[PDB]
Amino acid sequence: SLNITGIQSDWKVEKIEFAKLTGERARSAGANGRIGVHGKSCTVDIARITIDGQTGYGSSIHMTPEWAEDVIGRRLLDLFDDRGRLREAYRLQLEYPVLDWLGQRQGKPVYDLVSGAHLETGASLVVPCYDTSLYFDDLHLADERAAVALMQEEAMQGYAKGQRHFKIKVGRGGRHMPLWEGTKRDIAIVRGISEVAGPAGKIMIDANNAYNLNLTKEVLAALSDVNLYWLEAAFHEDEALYEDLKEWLGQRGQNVLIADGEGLASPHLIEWATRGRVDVLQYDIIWPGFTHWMELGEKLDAHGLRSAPHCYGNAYGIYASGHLSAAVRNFEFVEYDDITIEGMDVSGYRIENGEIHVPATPGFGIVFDDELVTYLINRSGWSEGH
Ligand SMILES: [Mg+2]
Ligand SMILES: [Mg+2]
Repeated sequence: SLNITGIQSDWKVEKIEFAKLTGERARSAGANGRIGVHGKSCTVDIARITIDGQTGYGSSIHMTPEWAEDVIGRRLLDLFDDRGRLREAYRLQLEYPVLDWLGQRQGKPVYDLVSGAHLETGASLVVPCYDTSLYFDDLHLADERAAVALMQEEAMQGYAKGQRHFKIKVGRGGRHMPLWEGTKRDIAIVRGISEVAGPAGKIMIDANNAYNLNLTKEVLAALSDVNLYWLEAAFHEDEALYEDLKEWLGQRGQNVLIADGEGLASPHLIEWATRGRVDVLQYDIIWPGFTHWMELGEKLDAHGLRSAPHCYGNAYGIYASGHLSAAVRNFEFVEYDDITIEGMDVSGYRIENGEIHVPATPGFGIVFDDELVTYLINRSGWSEGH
């Protein structure tokens, strides 16, 4: 659904440059259900592409100097297929710098270039978001009251910044705490954060597969008074288990969506979703990526299914995810982590009242510090072309 009618055939890839940018998230992220402390440090691998004397920037992965050497000289148009879709071989390495480039050259935000029927030209793009940063930051505290207070204060930091919806890590009893104790702590923490967000705040819980079906049912029942919007990764996806869970929720009149799709997903997950076992699909916004998601999102829309791309671990993906919502009707939320990357100015985006306002400026609306990136390319990155 990309508009590529205005791409001249004389337009060629002149130069490809690469650098890793670094920074930090606002608050160090602790453990989750399956692994240890995530930390405070953040990076974003970036490529700067030069086509017809103009540059575009974006996320770039799986690219080597040798790989990029072979792309120099090519016509932009030959990277696309007739259908208007960037070819598979170029997506992970180049889709973002290319889309940004196209927006810069055409003077349009990417969302305008990939817009679908549900967003009419000229209207501001405002997308729902949630605060994804509520990890197991309480583990060093033995006292439940203190643990709840600490997690409430973390949610409040988000609320103070304009967040209204919160995704809370649960599954403490899977690995990090004794089973029963950790499960009681999960419940106390979720109720606690519920009180910060208030009755209109959507609460998501993510167990990172630390539960089984019966632990999940115990937790859902305990939280029947919380405004639980969705349950994510209760346990590794399994059609029989989710069918059972959906029937149990149905009998209770408990309206909680099932979300899944991150990491090494079941190859049949979308099929299970079309049969009604899973409601929200969560493939990563970087890999498989944006071009993949535009196609997938249309398919899911047709099936009446929901999209919520995963973004954790790459600040750039937050902003990409925002633009993707213009192409996907049943887009749910931007997964938001508060991160400062040196040289990557995202002040064009704003969080207000549980939504992220996407700027109407060209490409992805992110302003990279050209001189800093030039320095980093020299210092530790690389360059192909001239
Ligand atoms: Mg998750
Ligand atoms: Mg899963």
